[PDB]
Amino acid sequence: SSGLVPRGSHMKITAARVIITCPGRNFVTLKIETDQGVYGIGDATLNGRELSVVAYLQEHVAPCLIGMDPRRIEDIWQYVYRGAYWRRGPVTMRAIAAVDMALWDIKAKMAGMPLYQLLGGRSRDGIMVYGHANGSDIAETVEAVGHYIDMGYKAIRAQTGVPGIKSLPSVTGWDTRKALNYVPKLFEELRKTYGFDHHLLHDGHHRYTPQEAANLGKMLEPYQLFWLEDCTPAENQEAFRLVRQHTVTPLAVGEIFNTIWDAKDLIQNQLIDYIRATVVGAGGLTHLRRIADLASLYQVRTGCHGPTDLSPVTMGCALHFDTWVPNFGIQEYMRHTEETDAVFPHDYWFEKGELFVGETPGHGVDIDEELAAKYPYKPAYLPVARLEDGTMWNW
Amino acid sequence: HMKITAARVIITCPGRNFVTLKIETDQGVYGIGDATLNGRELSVVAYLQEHVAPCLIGMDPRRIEDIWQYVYRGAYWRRGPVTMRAIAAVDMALWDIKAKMAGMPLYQLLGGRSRDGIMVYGHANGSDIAETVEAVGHYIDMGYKAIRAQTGVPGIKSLPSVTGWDTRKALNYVPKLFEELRKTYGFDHHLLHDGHHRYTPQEAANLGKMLEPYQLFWLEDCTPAENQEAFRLVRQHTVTPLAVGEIFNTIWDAKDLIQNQLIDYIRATVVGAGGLTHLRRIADLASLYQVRTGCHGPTDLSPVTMGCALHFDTWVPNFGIQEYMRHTEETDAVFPHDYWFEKGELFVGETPGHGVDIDEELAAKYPYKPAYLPVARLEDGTMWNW
Ligand SMILES: O=C(O)[C@@H](O)[C@@H](O)[C@H](O)[C@H](O)CO
Ligand SMILES: O=C(O)[C@@H](O)[C@@H](O)[C@H](O)[C@H](O)CO
Ligand SMILES: [Mg+2]
Ligand SMILES: [Mg+2]
Ligand SMILES: [Mg+2]
Repeated sequence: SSGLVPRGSHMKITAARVIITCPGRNFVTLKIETDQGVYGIGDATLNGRELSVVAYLQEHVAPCLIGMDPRRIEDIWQYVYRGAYWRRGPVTMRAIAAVDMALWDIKAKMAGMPLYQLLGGRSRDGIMVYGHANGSDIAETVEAVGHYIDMGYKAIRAQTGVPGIKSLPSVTGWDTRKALNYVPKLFEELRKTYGFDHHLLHDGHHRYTPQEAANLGKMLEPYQLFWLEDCTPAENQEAFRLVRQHTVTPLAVGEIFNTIWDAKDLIQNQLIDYIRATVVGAGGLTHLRRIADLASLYQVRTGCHGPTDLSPVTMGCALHFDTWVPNFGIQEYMRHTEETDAVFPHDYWFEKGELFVGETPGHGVDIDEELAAKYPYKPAYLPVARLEDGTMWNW
Repeated sequence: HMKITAARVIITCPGRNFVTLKIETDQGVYGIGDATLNGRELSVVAYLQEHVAPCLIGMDPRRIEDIWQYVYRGAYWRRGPVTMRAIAAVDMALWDIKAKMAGMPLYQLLGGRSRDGIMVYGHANGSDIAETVEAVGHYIDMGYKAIRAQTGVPGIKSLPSVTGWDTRKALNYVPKLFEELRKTYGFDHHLLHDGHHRYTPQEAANLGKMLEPYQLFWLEDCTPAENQEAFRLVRQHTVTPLAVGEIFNTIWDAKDLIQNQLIDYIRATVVGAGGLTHLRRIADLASLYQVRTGCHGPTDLSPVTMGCALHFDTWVPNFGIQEYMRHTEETDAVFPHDYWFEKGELFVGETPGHGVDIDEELAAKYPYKPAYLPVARLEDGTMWNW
């Protein structure tokens, strides 16, 4: 135990500080300190819009937290969620997520337990991950998939450039017919080359209409994909209906979701197989648990998004979540830079296509503030996409 | 072509906080847009100043739609209070430039005028029924056609203030307010009530039925609506008209409430829901089901929003009502505008643009001052919906 407060005594948040660092890329971290001595940290990173969350926390949320009882995780979650008045949203839920992660960090430290024990204990040993096999064309993407296979990955996401298709935001091009003609040939070549033992994933990256996604999903059926992800924009939760009606290719969505309200109909109408919402994107452990539980009712599984723009603090929480959650499906894993790992020392590790969470009380991650200050913030944007005629599209 | 040369964020507190975006061009003409998000103001300041504004530099400001789609889709993480306030500010400023370049007041570009004056409602508040009745009388005396009546409830009570709430106490008391209002003033005046997210769907249904004899103009925000099915039970059980949406920020928050015919008035605003570009889409969807606009309009939407809202209200075919809370004199001076109030109606002027501007020199004399919205808890301490 990090130290329990005496029975009948109070505990207060004394500080809620935002720390910004760029050890390879931008990360925002909230550190909640207490009068007991124990502290907790949470990820607040919102890629390409980082400083909006910094201000949300520093100027608005943090001053409200001071003096509050950090043990009251649920109450504080409801306070910042309901109390915002303007509810939901990428910036809002990142701030909430940062607070929630930091508070669960504190509770696990005080309990003298790794976080997964507080959530209900372990349901599995290792956490299956997928890696990112990218190529400019099919031949190259095929070779990249082989590399991940050699490395012992059980699951691989395969993405290829399409011939004829191409810090401020980089502008990229897109054409759907070109992709529809080419993408199924990638998966054909992959199965010809490697057979059917490995899980193969594809990210449609919001590019298709529902009918087009249905078309693509059908064309991919002979290749038995693990999932086709983010096939069509999903602000309208009815957008997956035609896709689900027409294909048995499994469907995943939700890396950009921030509350259960973004996913409730996709889940209850059985339009998806994997929910991709994350601890940082969707309001911390407190809220992600709700999302996972609703999904479980329909046998929908978790497939947490996990690019490098979710810091190791997020990964730590994600792995504790993954270790416990009964309807675990898979965990995305893109490796952070060495500098990032140094700034955020953590008790999780990778081995032969699986991540494993450690037994350190808390979520097992910390932040080296002295080292973090050596890497100053540097603006960086996500790309945008335009159609061939110049139409603004979904990158 | 024509280019954006700057997109600057201006912050001022002439009575309360306002955030404004000013888009300047290499053709001299500029436009302004409201970015104010009450109680979280500085988050939008950063969203704009640190992220969106640098992307705008060099873009063609004539391309309103393209820029909207750029900031909307390009964000990658879509929708949200902060996100859409930033988008709205850009959109208002670009429509301002377009109308200035056209030599026309903004309502002309939207489709021209559909009406003369804009019916408003004001806020008659009281600590109890007697006081609230007196206040409605005052608004009636001032020539208001429509009045929102809110009473404190006996037994129910900068950092956020913590207020109390008890549903049973309110269900027992609120209908009596409207009984007394109709007994005292008759049925000529439109009477409105804001449930302010306090009730479950069944409780809202119960309240709605109890309010039926009093013929309300609307019962607003009766139950939290993140779940768009939340209004189903209410609509099934009462003919009291329903309004919702001041806190919505995209059409995705309202599409089912509209298409399933669960509401009569959509309350989304120019600043809340992504500018003229997006609010037009919301109003048009609403029109298919005879749902009307009821734009939210408290003091925390700046005169820039009010200018845009009034241009919108002057054109939009399915207009219902416009909320109006008066800004301070200081605010009117900081934001020179061509709209005015007379005998229960607002009127937009004919100045090219949305008709609002900002005096930056004067704005600098009122520094930002942190202020929070209240929170509500139940009698047992449960965090609730203020
Ligand atoms: O599934 C994925 O990994 C991608 O969709 C993400 O890498 C996404 O593009 C980034 O997280 C955006 O910050
Ligand atoms: O309908 C209304 O006027 C109220 O709901 C608003 O005054 C609301 O409380 C504020 O706009 C919050 O900023
Ligand atoms: Mg993805
Ligand atoms: Mg209201
Ligand atoms: Mg009936």
